Amino acid sequence: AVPKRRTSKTRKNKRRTHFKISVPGMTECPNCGEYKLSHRVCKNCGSYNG
Amino acid sequence: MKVRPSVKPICEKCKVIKRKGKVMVICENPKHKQRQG
Amino acid sequence: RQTFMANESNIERKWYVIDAEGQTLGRLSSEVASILRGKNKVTYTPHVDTGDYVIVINASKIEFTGNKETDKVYYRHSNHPGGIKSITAGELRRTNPERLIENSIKGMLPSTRLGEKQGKKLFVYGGAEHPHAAQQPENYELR
RNA sequence: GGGAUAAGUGCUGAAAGCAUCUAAGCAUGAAGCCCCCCUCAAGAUGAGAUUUCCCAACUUCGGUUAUAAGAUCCCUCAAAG
RNA sequence: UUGGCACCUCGAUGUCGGCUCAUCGCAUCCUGGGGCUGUAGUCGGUCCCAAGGGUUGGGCUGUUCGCCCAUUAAAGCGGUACGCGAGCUGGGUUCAGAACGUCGUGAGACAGUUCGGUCCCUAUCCGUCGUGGGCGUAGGAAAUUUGAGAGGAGCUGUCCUU
RNA sequence: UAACUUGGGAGUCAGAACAUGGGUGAUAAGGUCCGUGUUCGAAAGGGAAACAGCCCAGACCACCAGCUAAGGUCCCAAAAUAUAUGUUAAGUGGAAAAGGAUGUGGCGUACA
Repeated sequence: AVPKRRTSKTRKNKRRTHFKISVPGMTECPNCGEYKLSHRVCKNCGSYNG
Repeated sequence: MKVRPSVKPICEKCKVIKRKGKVMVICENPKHKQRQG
Repeated sequence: RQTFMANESNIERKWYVIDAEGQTLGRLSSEVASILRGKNKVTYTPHVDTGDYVIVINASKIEFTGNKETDKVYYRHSNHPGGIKSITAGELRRTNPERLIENSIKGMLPSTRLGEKQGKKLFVYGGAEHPHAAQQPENYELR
């Protein structure tokens, strides 16, 4: 129920190994020129050209 | 077959022998066979 | 302070070929153990490996004394409830003669990280043909 | 079904001129022992084997870049979750 | 099993009987293999070897026990803090109410009964059951495989013929 | 090599195991109560695999010097796979009794 022992820094930093953030899938837009999420609509221009 | 700590002849015909590290009495009458002496 | 110390820049390890044909199990494993540890060299160092390599041929022809071929049994547990197996020394010589001499010599070595490296310098075969002729092994007589 | 055994029954045979399953030598014999039947297994660091696929350009670092055969990002789904 | 001792725990190691899930010993209840009989046969007695698998459903009491009804090839005996409450029940036994018998001048007590009466915790570590990411296996890859070593399964009735 | 007297200041009044002479209990207890010695308590170091009380032995400090005690010399693990003469075949050695056996040694007193 309650922790018997406190957690040390060595043990705490190993559990947070996989606690990472993801890099989105972004590519340069054919017409806007800015970056864009694949399969989405360019916020800068508004063109998809599917 | 009688398995007893004390094995001794019950008649004069019975013979005492030792085979495979066991004291065995064998008699011509069937009831007098004994073992584990 | 003038005591000599051996390193991995001046150590020489050779290859031996011992024959187990007609030899006592316990009295042959105690001698091979000292060779694998380097207890026969004048430059012995405790914190480094200095032994040599040993090859055992004709393993299936080892010898026992008395009734140890039936009374001596080997146990092993599988870590499961009631999972304990067993096998007699006589039945193991006829199936896996190399595991019989391999485990008998491994028990005469220290159970450390260096002792596990010294136990891999051993090679056991049931016949007289070994594939390590390239290493140029030299015959050795037991003392 | 196979291979060795437990308690048993034995076959020859002396120690002990006879007897005796044993002390050397041959057998027979349990739902039990090891196989046979079903599933998982090379992190088995002792890391195994087989078939096929890819294999060039450089300051001549005893190196390096980008690719190749392949595998993903993302997207439409399930017999899977 | 009932006791003897008082060595660990009183700034705290929760009871009896169940329920759910099991494990392990052999001094073997059933099934398998054998002597000897005061063993005709069909059925038994006693003793040896054998732990692989099995070893019911109800009535009466809070119960263990124990008796009874109907079955079964058989309804074995013991250990694990009398297995098990961070898994669960609260019917008995140690709370505060009330009553009877008994004892006490009395407040009250049982060598006894009766009705009623709060069971709490979000899992840090080890352990256990599932499922992923790294690196290694001396070039980088896609498929098909050997099996060192582990796990699972092991029971038995009644008819017919000879 | 101590002992005794006078004065200043204390602590202690829960003890334990082993050997040995006894009571008690059951010629039970790591039980309990007395006599005597040792150790622990307040004692490290080596041995008994681990193990305050058992065996050897009492650490002022430093050294990559030597000889010994208990206990030891096949391997883990420092030292004899030493020498001489005998016993045991059971894994005895490395757990126990009353009883039962031409198992096998040593020293004495015509049998099929």
